[PDB]
Amino acid sequence: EFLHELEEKMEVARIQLQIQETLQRQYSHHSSVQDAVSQLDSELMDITKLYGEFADPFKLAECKLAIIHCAGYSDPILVQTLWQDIIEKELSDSVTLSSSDRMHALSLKIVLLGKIYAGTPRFFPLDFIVQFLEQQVCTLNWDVGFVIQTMNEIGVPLPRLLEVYDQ
Amino acid sequence: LLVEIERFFKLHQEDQACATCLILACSTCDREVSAWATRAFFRYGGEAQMRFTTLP
Amino acid sequence: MNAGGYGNLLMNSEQPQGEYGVTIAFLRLITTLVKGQLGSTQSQGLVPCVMFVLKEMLPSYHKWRYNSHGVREQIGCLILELIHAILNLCHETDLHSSHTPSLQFLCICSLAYTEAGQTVINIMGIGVDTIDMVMAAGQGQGQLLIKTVKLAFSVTNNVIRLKPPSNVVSPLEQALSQHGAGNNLIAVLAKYIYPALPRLAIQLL
Repeated sequence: EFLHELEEKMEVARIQLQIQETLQRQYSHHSSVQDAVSQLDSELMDITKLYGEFADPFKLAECKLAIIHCAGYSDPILVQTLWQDIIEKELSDSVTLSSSDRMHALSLKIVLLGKIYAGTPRFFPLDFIVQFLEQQVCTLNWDVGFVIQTMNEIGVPLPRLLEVYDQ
Repeated sequence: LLVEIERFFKLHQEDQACATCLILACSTCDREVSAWATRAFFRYGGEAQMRFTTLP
Repeated sequence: MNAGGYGNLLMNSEQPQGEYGVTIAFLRLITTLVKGQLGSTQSQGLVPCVMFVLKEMLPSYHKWRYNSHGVREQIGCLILELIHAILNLCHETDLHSSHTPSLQFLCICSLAYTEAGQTVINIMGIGVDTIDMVMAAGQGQGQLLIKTVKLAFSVTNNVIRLKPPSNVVSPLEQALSQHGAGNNLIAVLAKYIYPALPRLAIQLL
């Protein structure tokens, strides 16, 4: 049970590290509001606190998603709604020439989050997600296998992908 | 600066940043994070920030 | 995908109240479906699967507790009815081998192999002990009792003839001899005439 507490801790701590890392990249932030980093490094935080305070205000959709994984929040609507935002945000930055470039970046973003969540079906509804991704990417140049390859890379098995896809 | 490379960019200039970025990517005994990040900067620049490009 | 009858898992957990209603609705729908195959549509995939649930239901039936015996009456009668229909209807439908034979085949093999008489016996016993009562037999209950019994006898009957061409023979026949009558079946005709009971019982013998 000691192990239980330790592992959960490692997970939550990791999230803060990720949030912390993103804060650096984010340009919405001000250096003087260093206070946030101090808070992040300073201690473990409540999940809700992390979610409500950090993820939503800084629109870190990926982090939010991962966090809810640990929480194990099942609610599909909320989970899906969060996914919609991530996808929508991605569209904003893109310009078109980088169809391929965005193609990679998009796959990159998805795979990373995908690796963390993919083990559980609630955040990563493979069935729901695949079409969603295709639909998103559809308004882009296409090469076949672009969508599925990401899931394979995500950590999804060939056998799992096959049955769902066939369905 | 690997996490913010604007500062390098500002002082040094974009070209020089790219060059250094290339060296870090290639550079040996470097952490994967560093190499990947530098590769990313070299290849894509900063997303929705500094763009990497030929201009007429 | 990988194996999974959702209804079975959901229903099996418990059988009081609404869960019974859910199962009954399914059974009714399934039975209409077999009838529908008469008209015909995409029978083959749905059809065998219907038996799979039905067969699971019939043997699981012994353990299950029902809202009431009357409720039990209805469930057994309809579930058994579907299985009876499957064997009978199979020949008529046209494509090639048949949509239904896969369905029907599973039925024959089921009883043919691991054989639990108890569901059949349960009906036999219940019919034996209905209340000799004019009202609340009302004859709605009585009609159900006769119906479960009649349908069951016919169903066992179907199995027996179907059994010798394949020549399965053995246990079902023996089990029937054991019940037969050989005591309880013979008693059945006394109870009603056949107001429900005798022709079916005698026909089975």
